[PDB]
Amino acid sequence: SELDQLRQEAEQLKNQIRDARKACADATLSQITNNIDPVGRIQMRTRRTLRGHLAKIYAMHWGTDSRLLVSASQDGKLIIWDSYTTNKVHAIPLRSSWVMTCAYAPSGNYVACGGLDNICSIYNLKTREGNVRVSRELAGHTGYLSCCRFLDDNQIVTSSGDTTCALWDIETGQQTTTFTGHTGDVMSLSLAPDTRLFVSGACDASAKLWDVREGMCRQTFTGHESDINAICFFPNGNAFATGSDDATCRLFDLRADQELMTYSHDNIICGITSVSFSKSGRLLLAGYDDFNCNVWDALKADRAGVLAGHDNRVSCLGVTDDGMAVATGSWDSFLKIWN
Amino acid sequence: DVQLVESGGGLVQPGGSRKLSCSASGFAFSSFGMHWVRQAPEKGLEWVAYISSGSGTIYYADTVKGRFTISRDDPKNTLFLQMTSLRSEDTAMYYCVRSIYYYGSSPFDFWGQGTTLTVSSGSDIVMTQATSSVPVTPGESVSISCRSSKSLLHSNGNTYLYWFLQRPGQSPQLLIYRMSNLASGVPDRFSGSGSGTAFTLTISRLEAEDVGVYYCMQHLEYPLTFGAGTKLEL
Amino acid sequence: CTLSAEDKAAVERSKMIDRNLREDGEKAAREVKLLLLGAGESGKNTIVKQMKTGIVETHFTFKDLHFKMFDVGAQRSERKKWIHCFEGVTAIIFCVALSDYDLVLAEDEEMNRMHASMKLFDSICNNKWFTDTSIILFLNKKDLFEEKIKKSPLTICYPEYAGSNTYEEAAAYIQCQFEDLNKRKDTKEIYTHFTCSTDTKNVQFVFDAVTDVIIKNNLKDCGLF
Amino acid sequence: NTASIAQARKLVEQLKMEANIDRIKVSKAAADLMAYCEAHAKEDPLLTPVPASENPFR
Amino acid sequence: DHFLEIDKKNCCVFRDDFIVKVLPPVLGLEFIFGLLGNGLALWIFCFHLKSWKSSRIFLFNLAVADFLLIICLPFLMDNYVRRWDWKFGDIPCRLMLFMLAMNRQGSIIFLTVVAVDRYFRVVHPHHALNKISNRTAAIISCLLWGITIGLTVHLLKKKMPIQNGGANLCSSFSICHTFQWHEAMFLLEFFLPLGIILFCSARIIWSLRQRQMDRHAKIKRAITFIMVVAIVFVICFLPSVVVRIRIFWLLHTSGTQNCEVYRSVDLAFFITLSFTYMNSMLDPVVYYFSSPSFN
Ligand SMILES: Cc1c(C(=O)N[C@H](C)COc2ccccc2)cnc2c(-c3ccc(C(C)C)cc3)cnn12
Ligand SMILES: CC(C)CCC[C@@H](C)[C@H]1CC[C@H]2[C@@H]3CC=C4C[C@@H](O)CC[C@]4(C)[C@H]3CC[C@]12C
Ligand SMILES: CC(C)CCC[C@@H](C)[C@H]1CC[C@H]2[C@@H]3CC=C4C[C@@H](O)CC[C@]4(C)[C@H]3CC[C@]12C
Ligand SMILES: *[C@@H]1O[C@H](CO)[C@@H](O)[C@H](O)[C@H]1NC(C)=O
Repeated sequence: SELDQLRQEAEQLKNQIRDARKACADATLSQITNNIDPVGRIQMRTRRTLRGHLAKIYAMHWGTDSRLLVSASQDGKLIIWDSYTTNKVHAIPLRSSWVMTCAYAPSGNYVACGGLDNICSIYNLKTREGNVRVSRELAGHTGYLSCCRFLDDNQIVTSSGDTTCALWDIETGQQTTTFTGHTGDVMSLSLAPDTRLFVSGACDASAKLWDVREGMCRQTFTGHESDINAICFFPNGNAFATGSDDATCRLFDLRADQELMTYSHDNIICGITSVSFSKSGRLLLAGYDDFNCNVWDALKADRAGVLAGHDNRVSCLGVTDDGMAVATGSWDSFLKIWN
Repeated sequence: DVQLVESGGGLVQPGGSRKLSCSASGFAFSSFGMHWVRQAPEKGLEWVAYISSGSGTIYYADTVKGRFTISRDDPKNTLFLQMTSLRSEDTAMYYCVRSIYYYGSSPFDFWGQGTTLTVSSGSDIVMTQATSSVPVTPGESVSISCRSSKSLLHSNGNTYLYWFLQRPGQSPQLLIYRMSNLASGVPDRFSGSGSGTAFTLTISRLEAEDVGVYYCMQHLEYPLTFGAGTKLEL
Repeated sequence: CTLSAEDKAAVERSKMIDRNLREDGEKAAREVKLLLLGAGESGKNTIVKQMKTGIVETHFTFKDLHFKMFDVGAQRSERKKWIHCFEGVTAIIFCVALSDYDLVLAEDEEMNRMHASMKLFDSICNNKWFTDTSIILFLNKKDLFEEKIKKSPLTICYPEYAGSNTYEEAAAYIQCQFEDLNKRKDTKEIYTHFTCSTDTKNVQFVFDAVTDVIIKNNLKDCGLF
Repeated sequence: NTASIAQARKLVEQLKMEANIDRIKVSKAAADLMAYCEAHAKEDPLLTPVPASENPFR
Repeated sequence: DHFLEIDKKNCCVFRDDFIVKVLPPVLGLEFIFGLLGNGLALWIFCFHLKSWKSSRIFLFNLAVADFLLIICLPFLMDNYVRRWDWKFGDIPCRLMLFMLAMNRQGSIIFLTVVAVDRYFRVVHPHHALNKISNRTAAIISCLLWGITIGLTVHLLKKKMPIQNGGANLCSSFSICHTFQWHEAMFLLEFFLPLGIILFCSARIIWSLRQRQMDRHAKIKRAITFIMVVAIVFVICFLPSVVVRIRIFWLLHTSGTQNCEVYRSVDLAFFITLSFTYMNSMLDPVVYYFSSPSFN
């Protein structure tokens, strides 16, 4: 039987990978960060409250100018906010109201959204007609589209619930690259700062690091006991943090190919919806199902602070590119800006 | 394409009443605030009236206030300028101007072709251009300077300075909308700068396509005031 | 105050957007959101045609009441990752064919379509997001179940069934088996209706169940529920 | 059911290419992350709050 | 003997010892429990509720009317301990009487509004009245308050007290043989809202049992408390009305001569008028603290 021999070879390769990870570990992150000063208590106050959504907010994305937001709620509305003045720049009605994710282009010219319609819709913000119109609808995913991230004005990587990540060309609307290898539904997506690699967390309790231009999984990261819902690179792009339903956040290294630290507390039993890093990467902000966001010392696994003030589950998180503020979206149809 | 077509102009006896229409096509007319800007045969842009989206805000120039009426009908995409008691200083070519206002928007971006109407026989921000007509060699850089009585820099960091180029026999177009921001469809050889009350507009590698009258307009507060107009010759 | 002309115009645009969002929300609040569920293509299609690729939107109006019916078929993914999107639906319309009690699912060995429907109903009814959501259970194809129960007894599906091979008794037993999966009988109620291939009163039954749900929502809004 | 051999070959190929990866010691990993955190600690507004004059969300 | 001209009208009043022996303790209990209940309920409405709807607005206005009717009870107690003697003056008695009558009528009006609101919740579920905004509820409530003010401020233009035999009389309910708007308002504010409330409650019960919705336990609780509020309204406002009707019959038959027969009906009227304030004391328990969604 060749299948039994190949299963044995796969088990041997997994054992070799585990042994390499174990022998490559000498001193944990906690053991070397215990000699550095803690961040103390991080106190953040709600500076702005963005009202206007009438259903649960499922996703957000900050602009690269650190002032413009896009939010997605089950109203079927993509609202673009001026976070400084709490002004609604745009209100984009969606054909399908079952939106799970929204992205904002780095140039600021486009927004994306998607969800249970299995379609990533690109919207042109800066048109000559003065309205926001659908640039195109990206079809080809057979499951719900759970995350999308713009690479540039013409490239976008979409996470989906068909256990598949996809890279798209927005001029042609075609499937440029398909990323396969996940067993469970891919729920999260994060692009590297150089936008050469990206990580995706799925429902198989596994995180995979992909190469955009090669279309293959380079490394696979395990350690979670439940479905990974959130993922985010470290600001230098050498590490990333995941958030899952087991009330634990893990930090993984790309170069060490191993988990570095777990961010869990005994009083936390609910799942984690969103994971974001501060500008320096010292603070790890995680949104939970128990209605508040917990700030974590990313180097010491210490609860630096709590962002409480949402009456429902905090579904989405985002730190501005200048690190000035963090915005929390929640199922109570509200967005809050914290400093 | 975006198009604004004006109608209703003509020869009018003094004290008469005429109504101007501005048919809009190719853009979402309801979401745009709309301006009326007239230009007398002495070649000077003058703002007349403004109506916001939803007709919630209406402003008039002090010389037409209570005497002109601006209105819009969004179902048929038409802008109206109901004028009564027309006097000889109202003899101008009226432009219907398209402007939208949000963060990062580019108001005054599209101007209509204009309709010509002929009449037979203190606290405002003064906008000043020192040079009214200067000759320029094509292929060489030129600078057009503008000054304002009040500082156009606001507390929010925006300097509300607009640069318009009006080629001979053409409607004005927007080049720079907030003192530095290049407009859409205009070349990168146009650059705006300045601070406070002093302003400049640099045109490196000038071509015959840039020949016209250059106007500086403020949008810090109503009424919107234009410069006298710097004309480039040769 | 301390705003420029462009700032004031942007604020006015934001207020126009706020108003338009408010009429959109008021229009959406009067619509009835229905989540259409069932094991495979059993009775969803005939129900959809009687009322009127990811999620399918079905719109129909009955007695000046607009209905939004969502079909989550062909969404072969983990339900728990997207079933919370329908937490606020008015009711769940569950379609179960009555004639597939002897059929095999053809996906697993010794797998019964009726038991698959029963486990799907158990997962949906006892879901954490549908604690107070009423279920309009439809037992479809009662004519085929009429004509095929004589040839094939129901005991091949339920070994504990000891009743006679009559349509009424077996249908009552089937309905009892489906309602026994409800572990939250103190906070939700299950509406069971038997539909033929061409049944006209299904829309009226849905309207009555939705009206009961709307009465309950009105009472909890006024503090009586 | 002969198509599962191709999937098993793909899985063992993926495991083989994932195994042959140069890995740095986790102590070096901790060193680089601490160095990045300390090198950008002053320019982190959330970690070190800026005065109300420099806060756009005042 | 007891004869007294108030506004040049032939009539008579009484100062009974049983007033002193009954009214102060029952009004003390009514004030203490109604004050605690109404203040607590107002606290939850003001702070604990997140976003209250139109029905909660009507319930808040009912609580406000009940609280304002309660907080003028110590003055009634002070008038009652000294056997119908008012020692406060001209303007405070007019405020007390006007405020008592106005908040009684407003409490009744908002009970009727809550009953009709629940009628439209149950009997006409898809009606546009069940989705009115907070601004519409504000306008409707302001109009109802203005109606109550317009119907009640006739008490503020009356020269008061009455000072019969050196004893200041602070009462808007004097048995006098002249047709008055105040007595007609007293009878109307029972009989017409009684009919509206009974019709609404009966139709709500009939609809909840015709749709077989009464099988639910919480629907049983709602049906029970609808019956409770109807019964509380009846037992709190019927006795004073029937005693006032008996007074009307005595005035029609006997007139204002030999007032020794009016003493018993006057005493009974004031004892049964205490039940009106008992209604406002019991209103929080049967309206807000019994709501499952109420914190
Ligand atoms: C007598 C009377 C008075 C009155 O002014 N009594 C004085 C003490 C003066 O007492 C009297 C009597 C008769 C003759 C002389 C003096 C007031 N309201 C009413 C009503 C009423 C019946 C229905 C409604 C609703 C539509 C349901 C409202 C009111 C009926 N009778 N009535
Ligand atoms: C759901 C809400 C908005 C409906 C409100 C309509 C009903 C309940 C309101 C509107 C006008 C009100 C009436 C106005 C006038 C009077 C006369 C007064 O001496 C007794 C109460 C009574 C009879 C009020 C009862 C309640 C009332 C009928
Ligand atoms: C719109 C949202 C914020 C709710 C607003 C509350 C409104 C609807 C309610 C709550 C309290 C109410 C007030 C309570 C008391 C009085 C005194 C009375 O003599 C006149 C009416 C008036 C003034 C009511 C008007 C309506 C009112 C203001
Ligand atoms: C009051 O009584 C006097 C004396 O009998 C009589 O003249 C007068 O008409 C009466 N007035 C009324 C209103 O009953």
